[PDB]
Amino acid sequence: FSSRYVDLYGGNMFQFATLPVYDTIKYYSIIPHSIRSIQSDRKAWAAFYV
Amino acid sequence: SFEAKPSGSVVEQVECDFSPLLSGTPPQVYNFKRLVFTNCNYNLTKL
Repeated sequence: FSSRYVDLYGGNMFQFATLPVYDTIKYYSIIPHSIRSIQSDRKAWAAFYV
Repeated sequence: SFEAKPSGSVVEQVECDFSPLLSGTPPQVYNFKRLVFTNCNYNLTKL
């Protein structure tokens, strides 16, 4: 479900995609991404909250 | 009391392909395989 697909301002959750996975998932990982940039390029980064 | 008479039923109608279901190797019952269909016309009579 993504709020951006329907109303970004509303924040309401509307399904945008369906994933055909029928396997039970017992674990997840978050924020493994990293930025490669020079010192001038570095800027404050927004964060994701679970 | 009197009741109205039903008439002019309104049905709103893209034919989803069923070829993957009838093609390839069916997986075992533990590996159950299903295809999700939404917003698509169906031909159960052909199957």
